[PDB]
Amino acid sequence: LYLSTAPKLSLFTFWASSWHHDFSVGVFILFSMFIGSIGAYGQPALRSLFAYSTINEIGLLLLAVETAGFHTLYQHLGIYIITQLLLWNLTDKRLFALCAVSLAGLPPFAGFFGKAWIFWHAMSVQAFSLLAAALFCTLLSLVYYLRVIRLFWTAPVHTAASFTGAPNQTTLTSACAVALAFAPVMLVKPFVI
Amino acid sequence: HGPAQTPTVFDKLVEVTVVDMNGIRHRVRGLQGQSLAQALVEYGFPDTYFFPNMGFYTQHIVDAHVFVPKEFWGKVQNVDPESDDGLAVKRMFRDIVQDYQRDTSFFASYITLGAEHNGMTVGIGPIKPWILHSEWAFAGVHDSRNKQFDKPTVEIW
Amino acid sequence: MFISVLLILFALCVTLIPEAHYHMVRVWSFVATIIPMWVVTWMWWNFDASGHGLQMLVILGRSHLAFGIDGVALSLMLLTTVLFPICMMLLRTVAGFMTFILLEVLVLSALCVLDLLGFYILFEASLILLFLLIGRAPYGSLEAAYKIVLYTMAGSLVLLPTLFMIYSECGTTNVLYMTCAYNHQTVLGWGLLAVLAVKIPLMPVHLWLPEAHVAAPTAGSVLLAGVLLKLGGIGFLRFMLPVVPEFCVSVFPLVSTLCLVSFLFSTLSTLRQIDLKKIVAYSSIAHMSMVTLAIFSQSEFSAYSSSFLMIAHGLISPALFLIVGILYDRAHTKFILYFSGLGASMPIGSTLFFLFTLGNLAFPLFPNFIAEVLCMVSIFAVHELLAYVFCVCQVLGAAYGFWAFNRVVHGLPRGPADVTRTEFHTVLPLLIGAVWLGIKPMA
Amino acid sequence: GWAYSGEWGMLAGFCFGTLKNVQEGKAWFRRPYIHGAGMIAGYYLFKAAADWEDEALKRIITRYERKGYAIPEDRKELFAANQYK
Amino acid sequence: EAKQFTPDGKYMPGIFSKAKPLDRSTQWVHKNPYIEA
Amino acid sequence: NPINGLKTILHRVGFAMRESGQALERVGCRLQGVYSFEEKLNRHATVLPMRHNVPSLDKTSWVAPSGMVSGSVTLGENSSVWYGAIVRGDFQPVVVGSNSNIQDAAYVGATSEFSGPVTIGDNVSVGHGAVLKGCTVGDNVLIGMNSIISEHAEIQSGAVIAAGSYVEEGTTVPSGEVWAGSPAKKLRDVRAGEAEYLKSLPGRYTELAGEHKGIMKVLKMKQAEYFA
Amino acid sequence: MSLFKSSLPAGFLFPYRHPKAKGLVEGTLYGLGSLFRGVGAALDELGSMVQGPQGSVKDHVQPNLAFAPVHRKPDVPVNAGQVVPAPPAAARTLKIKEVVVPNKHSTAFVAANANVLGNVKLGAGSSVWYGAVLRGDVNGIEVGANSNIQDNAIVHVSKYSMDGTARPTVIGNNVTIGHAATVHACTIEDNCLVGMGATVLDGATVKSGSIVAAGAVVPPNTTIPSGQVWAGSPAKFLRHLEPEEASFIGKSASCYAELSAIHKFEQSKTFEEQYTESCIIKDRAALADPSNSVHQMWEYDSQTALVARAKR
Amino acid sequence: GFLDKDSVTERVLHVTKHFEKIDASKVSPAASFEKDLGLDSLDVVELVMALEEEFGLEIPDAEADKIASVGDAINYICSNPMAK
Amino acid sequence: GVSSQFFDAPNGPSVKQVLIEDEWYNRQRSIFPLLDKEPYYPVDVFVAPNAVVCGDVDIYGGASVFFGAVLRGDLNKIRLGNRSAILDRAVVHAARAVPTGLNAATLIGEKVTVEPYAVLRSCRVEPKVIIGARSVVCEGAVVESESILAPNSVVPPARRIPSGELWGGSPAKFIRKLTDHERDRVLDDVSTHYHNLATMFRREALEPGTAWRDVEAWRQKLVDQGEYEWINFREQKYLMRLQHEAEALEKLT
Amino acid sequence: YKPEVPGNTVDNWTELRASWNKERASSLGTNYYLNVAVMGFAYWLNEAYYFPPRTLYVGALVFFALYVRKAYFSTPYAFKHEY
Ligand SMILES: C/C=C/C(=O)SCCNC(=O)CCNC(=O)[C@@H](O)C(C)(C)COP(=O)(O)OP(=O)(O)OC[C@H]1O[C@@H](n2cnc3c(N)ncnc32)[C@H](O)[C@@H]1OP(=O)(O)O
Ligand SMILES: CCCCCCCCCCCC(=O)SCCNC(=O)CCNC(=O)[C@H](O)C(C)(C)COP(=O)(O)O
Ligand SMILES: [Zn+2]
Repeated sequence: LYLSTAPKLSLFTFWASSWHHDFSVGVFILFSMFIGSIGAYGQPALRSLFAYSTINEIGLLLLAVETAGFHTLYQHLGIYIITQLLLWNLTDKRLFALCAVSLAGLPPFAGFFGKAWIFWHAMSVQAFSLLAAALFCTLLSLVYYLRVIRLFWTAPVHTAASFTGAPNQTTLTSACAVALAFAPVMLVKPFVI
Repeated sequence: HGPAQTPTVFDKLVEVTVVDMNGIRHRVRGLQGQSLAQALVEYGFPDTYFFPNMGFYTQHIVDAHVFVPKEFWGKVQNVDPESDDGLAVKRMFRDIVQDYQRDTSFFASYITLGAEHNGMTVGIGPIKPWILHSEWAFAGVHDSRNKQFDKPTVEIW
Repeated sequence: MFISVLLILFALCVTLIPEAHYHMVRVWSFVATIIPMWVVTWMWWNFDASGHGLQMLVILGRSHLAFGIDGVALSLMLLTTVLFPICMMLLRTVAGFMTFILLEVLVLSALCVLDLLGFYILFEASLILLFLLIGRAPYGSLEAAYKIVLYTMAGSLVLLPTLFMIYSECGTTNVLYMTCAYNHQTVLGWGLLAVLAVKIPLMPVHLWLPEAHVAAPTAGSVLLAGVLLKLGGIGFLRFMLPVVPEFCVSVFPLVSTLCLVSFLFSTLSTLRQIDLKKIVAYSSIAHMSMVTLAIFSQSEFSAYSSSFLMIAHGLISPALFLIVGILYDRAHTKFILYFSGLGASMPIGSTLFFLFTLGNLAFPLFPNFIAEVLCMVSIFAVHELLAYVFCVCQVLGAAYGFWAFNRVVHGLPRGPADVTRTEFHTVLPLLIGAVWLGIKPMA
Repeated sequence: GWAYSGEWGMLAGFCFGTLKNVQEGKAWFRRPYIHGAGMIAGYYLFKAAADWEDEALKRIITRYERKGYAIPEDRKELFAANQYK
Repeated sequence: EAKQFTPDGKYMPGIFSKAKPLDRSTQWVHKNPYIEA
Repeated sequence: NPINGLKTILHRVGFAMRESGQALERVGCRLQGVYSFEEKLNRHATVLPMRHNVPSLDKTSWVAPSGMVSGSVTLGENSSVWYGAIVRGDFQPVVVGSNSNIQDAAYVGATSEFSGPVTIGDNVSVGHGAVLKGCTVGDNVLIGMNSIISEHAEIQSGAVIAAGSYVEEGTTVPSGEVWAGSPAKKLRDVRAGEAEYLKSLPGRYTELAGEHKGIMKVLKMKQAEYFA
Repeated sequence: MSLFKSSLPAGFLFPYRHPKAKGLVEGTLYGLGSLFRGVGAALDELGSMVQGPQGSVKDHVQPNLAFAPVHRKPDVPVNAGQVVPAPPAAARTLKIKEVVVPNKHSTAFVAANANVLGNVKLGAGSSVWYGAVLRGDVNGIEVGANSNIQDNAIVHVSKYSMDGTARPTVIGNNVTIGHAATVHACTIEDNCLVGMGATVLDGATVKSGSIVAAGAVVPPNTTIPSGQVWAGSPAKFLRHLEPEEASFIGKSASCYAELSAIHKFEQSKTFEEQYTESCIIKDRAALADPSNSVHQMWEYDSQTALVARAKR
Repeated sequence: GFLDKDSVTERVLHVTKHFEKIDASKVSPAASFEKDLGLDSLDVVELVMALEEEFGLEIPDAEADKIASVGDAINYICSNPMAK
Repeated sequence: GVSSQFFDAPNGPSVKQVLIEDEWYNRQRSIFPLLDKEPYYPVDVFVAPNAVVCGDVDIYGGASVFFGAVLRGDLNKIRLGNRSAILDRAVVHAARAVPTGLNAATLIGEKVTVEPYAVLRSCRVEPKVIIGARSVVCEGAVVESESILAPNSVVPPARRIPSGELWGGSPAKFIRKLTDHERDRVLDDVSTHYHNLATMFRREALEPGTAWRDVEAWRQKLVDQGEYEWINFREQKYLMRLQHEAEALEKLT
Repeated sequence: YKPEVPGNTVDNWTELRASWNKERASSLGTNYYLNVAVMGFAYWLNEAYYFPPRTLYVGALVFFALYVRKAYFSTPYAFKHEY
């Protein structure tokens, strides 16, 4: 949970502030996108599934980087960090599918818009190649995201009770991170810029 | 429907001789329609004798590694090697067993006991160390007293 | 807007109802869908055909979400709001009520959208709902949901770069300014064609529907049959023609030939179907292809004819699905060779089967007949060859229709008895609406 | 800033308390103090968001004009405005 | 021959009735294995 | 029933206010550092309300501390529910008239999803440990110990139910009949002395229940003496 | 004298109730807490009163009815319980001079939720389980040693019957009573087993070493000899005692005696001790972390979560 | 059943073949250690040692005591789950 | 003959013990451990205040234990499946061993409903099963899924209950075949009905309640009188453990 | 209704055991080698980004075509005693 958020955030910020180069990273973006998508499709293990999902998301962030426009980069990083925060402190499994739909780019929640402005800026430079690759990888994400949904939505509801006190010690942060469906209201406007 | 004898558990009672990895014979009573490994858990085998299934939408299913003698080979329900379930089984061979593989290596989750299985004898197959997630792993050492039957739940998460 | 928000909050109160009082649960769930029907009635009473081509305009600031009413959207809303209570009458779980409430909300919001990005966002917000609906554990098929969801996502992902490109080109996402700016019509046109050729069943990318509409239960089946295909036609009419005409023109031979081959192959494929539900599934394809060709013809009155045909199918086909669902539920199977002697067994139900079969076959005293007449008028004015192709194969659909009807209805009596009061009530709105629109639709 | 931001925040806090009781198996309406605190938090947070939009927009117009991109005054009102939209 | 109702309505499920209760599944067909295949 | 809605909203608001007050008193106890509130003492309730729906108890009626009633329970004049018995009216109303005994750990209630309201007459003796679900009973019937009465069956006034028998659903038994068996059936008619014993049965239960109430009142006096 | 018997503050040592406050900080905090308590109680009562008739019932503790008296009657012979003077308040208020309470052997164990009242004798090591009722009000109840009353069983007597013979119920030593069993006006001899859910009627008597099948129905005034097994409704003789079944009854006696002892141990604990145990479990789970910072300095006792010695 | 009934038999015969106290042709696929071979308990122990050495297993003393025939050894090996 | 004291408790021995006849108000706990056997219940479990639950008992999902019911898992492990109904004053018990030779634990499958006054002891209850009132299943018997057991029915030990059928009687016997609809929905119907009732009861849970005030008032009075006593259970337990060790070591040689 | 699994159970299980009686090594070496290769030669594609799109897509199709899947990877060389 720590690793997915902090060093990535700091490195993106330092890149945005004090970095320039005279090259491209597009082939590495292709590597990340394709490999992460295929692996997250093919790995039955939930840990490795989320690992390859993270690889695909960091590839998406790199694609956003290569075409500049760091505003979408920032907002998508924030959304993904919110989702990761919601992920690793889960006690009920009913909300677990909300993470998938916030990662699979389903419309009504923030993952969709976070991928959406990224696509908008990619088209703003007409980066046809990487935009098409990102679209295809986004499609491939949906398979294992629906698999996640099946695994932890269409199941009997059961949650173990605490015994050593600390009764569901992370309800507050969980339910707070859940309130991301209300974010797109403020998000749709030119906010992060 | 007439004087048909009352239904008793004896008519569905299945007995299998199971020998541990330490070479100790053990008597186990099984029931028709249920998996062998479920009864194995029901007997008191240590948690180290089991492992998660490596398939999709089946990771809540436990299993144990056993050897099937030559006679009972045909009683093992067939599985397509080309199938996704077959791919999960092959991943199980690839990871759990490694060079512990024997031509009698089999998985108890695909053993549905019946009348013919009465009197069948199998033993436990050795396994390599493994880890699934934070709450269920295998050190590679069978030094434990905790019963797999004592786990309240099977958390894939 | 305020009224709409009141309905939105009022519908959500279903979950807050304790499950102990089932009677009130059913009452509340039904009334929540009842209200929008009266609201749309009030809108229609409020509309002016002597007024602007758009009326009841409202915009939610810089949040896109442009809502306005034409005749097409109002009629589609009316038909949907008629359909939904019947679907509610066929459900028994709170989850189904919530899913269908959200689906109805999304459909209504998209029906009067005026923002292309808004349509993009609002339309496919129900894809997860359909996924959960179709692949239910005891009776559904996961494969059908997988199929349809992947097809819809593929279409939307193809469209999105075009949508954002035209947004940047014109600086906004409102149709009334998108229609007024110069743009690279070609790319957006391909995006729109891809999405609305996936949504409306068009060959070759149409194969999700036969599995989906059959694996789903009766309520979802009626929803999918009568609503989501018409989202494609209203999509064309509201967006593609007003925005990018040159692409529409240069693609017209392609669209026409694709629609024709779709109609022909679907019509021929239907005869080899061995299940009633699959037969009903293939039936809608020809209607949608006819609607699309009528829209693309633009000859004399294309929009009105297309709207008439869309209303006609959304009226008649749900009755076919109702009969199929009744027969399956009170039979536990959908396989044809277990249906025989239904007229003596189900007199009124079999009579309704006959009537709605004729409705599917475009016969006079029915809205479908006038609908296809107007569509063929529009097609003929463009060219007579396309109109002949539509006219020549009229026999081939009625072939399978009559064959299946006679096979399952006449013969040795075996199976369920006739329909119940609830089933006749569910049938009733479609019969009355079809009669009313086939006698005096206008005045 | 948006007109109904604080109402949106209160609705978010309402759902927040609902799902907090969900996560502990309690009835949705139990522990109303949590509901009130969450409503206050959401109201203030989304008011802050509404004000931050105005802050960012003023920053945008200032930066754009300083670079040399001078605007006719008619569209400056699209940025130089604390509009209660 | 069962009594799934009372003399004044009041549908009785008849869980412990010896007779086979008429239900929604009453008119289900008996599937033919060849047809199913 | 808009009155039901008004009652319900009043109950919900008062319930939330009770929540807030009790929580704040828990916080105050924490500040005072005494955790007697934390005690896992038994919460078993003689009178358990259902939202706004409250049992109605005659001033001459009585319930044991172990005895419990829930929902709109109506116990008539000099009507007794003995120790540990559970008569439930949370879902369906149960109506009981005058001089009726619900013996120790006997069940009368309606919890089948289609169980109608339960009616109990007068001079009604339900034996120790009998189960009654969705049934109506006339006056002056001996309901046997550990017996089962199923739904919508009519026990006409004056019959006999032998102990431990099972009465099938909707199976009406006419008056003055002795019935036995799990597939219960008529055995014979009531005898004169047996009927006389039944007629003398109620008053002994009445006097004993009054005495039990007196002893319970004494014990509650001592309970108060501990803190009062 | 674990390691810090003389240094740990009383708050840690006495978590149920802190001692009297000393400092101004402590006194002000106590006053604020008292104000909080009062305001919360006022709010609770306001909510109850606006709530209406339903709130009229309050949280009141249940009386300890496992040992409850019954009425000393002239005709009823006290032979199982024992007459005791009533509390002075009862006599001065509602004219109660003599009450009869059960004669219970100290080694016996009764669950905290049972209903035992009046003329009852409990044998040494005899047990009464949860949810049962033993109302000795009009006659006597005699239970032998090492005799068990299982859960939700019913024991009652008859002062007046169909034949009008007030017959007490006698239970011998080493006697087993089943779960949710029924006992009324019957005599049970020694080393006997009564099935769970069975039903015993009046005038019945069971010889020693006999078997009552579960769920069976005993006819009124019927005698069943030794060495026999009876079942049916009404019961019929089926089989004789197998050699192992008497030893099975003895095993039941032994094992349920052990169970009664363990349950008495679990039940006879004070509230403050239970809270101490809860806190100990909490600290033990806090010590379940191998990376706990204390584990390279302080070694704790497993049973008490207190430092016994340092590790290094 | 854990191994083939034939290959085990030929391996047993081969390991029997290299004993100085035995006759190479007197060894049969099924025989008796005492009556046929005239070998004592210690010779039987040595037999068990040789068989286990070839088959790479471990046999406790009690099982060896139960073993007194060639078929006994073959069926014991085929019943051993650690067979290789 | 066992002493009521346990020096080897998982929490330590009890220093002061209180006689039951000295109790002036009932202190009956609904749920409590048994030595090193501890309960396991869902967060949204309905436990009636007069119910009895102890020790190594497993409960899954939306199951419920109603008024006066007993689940005494002292001799074995007890498991309760998802959304399983236990009505008022029923007992789920077990033994140390059974003639069948299987685990003596009593297993209850998911969506299994139980009427009041039922005794369950060392039986395997497959999911989706109805249990009647005054009905008992003995040790080692198995009830197959999709089955309905009539009230006042006796199930002898080591017996079998074939699925898809209605059975009853004393002893139990065939009655009729369960209809396909009955298998499909009715069992789940009862499950959901009684779960809805259990959640209805759970909604108005004022826990822990306010009755502790009077006991707190009495203790506070004792404090004012000073007669309320301070006892360090931790250090007294340490002294008792040391005394046990010393006395035990002083009796071998 | 249920379709039958094709083939024999014994043959299919034996195929499931084809090329699996082998110890799994550590994944560290592959990871180190991949990182070393990227650190050493990825600069060769620096001039690539200007190349005509047709050639780049041809290269992409070739690279996709010649790939070999790491999971379930087996060789005849795993069970031979000599080259
Ligand atoms: C919690 C504490 C537990 C204890 O320590 S003991 C308290 C609870 N113990 C019990 O369950 C006691 C009753 N158990 C037994 O069943 C026993 O004692 C019961 C002994 C007579 C007999 O149980 P068995 O397992 O020995 O069954 P049998 O072989 O004796 O059965 C013979 C016959 O009697 C019938 N029978 C057997 N048991 C019963 C019953 N119970 N009721 C009615 N009819 C029965 C049965 O129909 C049989 O005929 P069929 O099935 O037709 O062939
Ligand atoms: C590195 C090695 C170091 C060795 C140091 C230890 C050496 C110990 C040697 C001495 C041990 C003994 O003699 S131990 C004494 C053994 N003698 C007895 O027990 C009395 C009866 N004789 C037997 O049992 C014989 O073994 C026999 C007649 C063959 C029975 O034939 P079988 O066998 O068919 O049974
Ligand atoms: Zn009595």
